[PDB]
Amino acid sequence: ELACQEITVPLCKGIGYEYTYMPNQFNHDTQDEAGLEVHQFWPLVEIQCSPDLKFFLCSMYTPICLEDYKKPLPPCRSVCERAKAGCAPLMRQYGFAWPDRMRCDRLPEQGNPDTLCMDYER
Amino acid sequence: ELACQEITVPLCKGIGYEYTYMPNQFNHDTQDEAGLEVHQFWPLVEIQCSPDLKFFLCSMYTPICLEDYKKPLPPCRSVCERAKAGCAPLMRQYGFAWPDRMRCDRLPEQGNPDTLCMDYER
Repeated sequence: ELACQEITVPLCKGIGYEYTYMPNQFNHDTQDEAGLEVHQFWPLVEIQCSPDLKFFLCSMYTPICLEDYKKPLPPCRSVCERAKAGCAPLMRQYGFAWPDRMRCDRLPEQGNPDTLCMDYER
Repeated sequence: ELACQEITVPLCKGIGYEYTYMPNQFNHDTQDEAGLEVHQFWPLVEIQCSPDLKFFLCSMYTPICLEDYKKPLPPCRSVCERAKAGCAPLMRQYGFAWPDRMRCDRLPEQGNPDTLCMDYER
């Protein structure tokens, strides 16, 4: 189902977990393809409008792969809400809308035993 | 391995999940043994000093067991803090301290980078 592969995307190395799987939720078949899209957020990550932006992005583009849990473990909605609250305003100021694919309501909320997610808060 | 078994402990019905595993953290080998201890909290649950008490107690004595996730999923520290804040004072009124086994400091917090934990409240 989910074949784990060591993370190679530079922006996502050493983020807390070392393996990912493909294709991801965006149908990217390789890390290089995912990297071409997520690296566009490198500047915003460096600017630090949100401490959770890098983890949020990587949890979507290079999703965590666990040999024990053969199921996707997306970031919880709370992670996205924090990233959005911190960075969406600056983005809007320069003419960037919050990407539809990053809409937080698309993610599961924390606290549901039947639909687990990562709610890491940096 | 965590072999899931349907929860039979009367006090632990209506807590948001229906399966547990044994032995639990207290080395109880069966639900009847765990039930003998957790049922001592029956009066406090009925008095409703905390809406979180029942889930908290059960998440400790009849821990959550999932078919996909094969690892202990403890309640987050926040759950314990709310239950304690709501019921500890009452217990103290009669001369009893919050049980050491239910100490909140040893539980992981929401957003921690190591272990997933459960708290229905966000």
